[PDB]
Amino acid sequence: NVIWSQEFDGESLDRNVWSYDVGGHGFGNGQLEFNTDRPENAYLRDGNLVIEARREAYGGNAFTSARIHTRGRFAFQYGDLEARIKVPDTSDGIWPAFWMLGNNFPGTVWPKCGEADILEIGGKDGIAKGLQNRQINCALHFAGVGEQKTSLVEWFDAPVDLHLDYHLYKISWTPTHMKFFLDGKEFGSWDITASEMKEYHQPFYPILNVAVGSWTHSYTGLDTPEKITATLPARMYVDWIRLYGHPETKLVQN
Ligand SMILES: [Ca+2]
Ligand SMILES: [Ca+2]
Repeated sequence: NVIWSQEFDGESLDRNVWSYDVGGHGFGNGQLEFNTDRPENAYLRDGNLVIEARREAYGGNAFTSARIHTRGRFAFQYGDLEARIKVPDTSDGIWPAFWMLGNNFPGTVWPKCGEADILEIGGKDGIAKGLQNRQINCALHFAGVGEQKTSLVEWFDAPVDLHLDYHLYKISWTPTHMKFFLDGKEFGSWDITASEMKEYHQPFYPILNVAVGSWTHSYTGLDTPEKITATLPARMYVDWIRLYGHPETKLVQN
């Protein structure tokens, strides 16, 4: 029961749904890319959203990409949100993500707003073990007991090379759980009923981005332009994002 979707069929990204996060300040992870609002980094073509990371001097950084979200235009609480994505070869450097934030961000500060990562790929462990094209994770980031940052992470070694084709990346979100799926199969699950997880019973909005690098202590382990070996340009193809409604779903389209 699709009740909301972006099919990415047009010639340009719909600014009446999408907003750009612009900057090269590192986004609290020591990221190297400058996320721009230009057509070179986010464009539509052949029924796809393309987010393109490039090795390119821009704004004082050595890479450009894009980070887009629907805050203010689309949010929901409970439902199945799924995206058909072909990720780029991450081959040491590239850090794509499909994730969500609570709809009270940024007024409510992170992570009290709550966060759910549906797909992340390109981690340091994946690099260390030669599983760059296979190892993924989902995650919950929130204010736990005593209102302090808590992180729950579930890793999964995918069976096939994910950058070779489109796959379906989904969250199933109910009043009791958040579950995460690859091609219909569950690889993560958490109960969200506990007193410290009330942040996960409000509307959330989706985010899509392709980051380049991080601090060494952060996701990729690769903190300088010279340590980025990945094939650039790197393109993430999104065929669509669809919300399958539940009885309890609330839609926010203001
Ligand atoms: Ca499409
Ligand atoms: Ca909490």
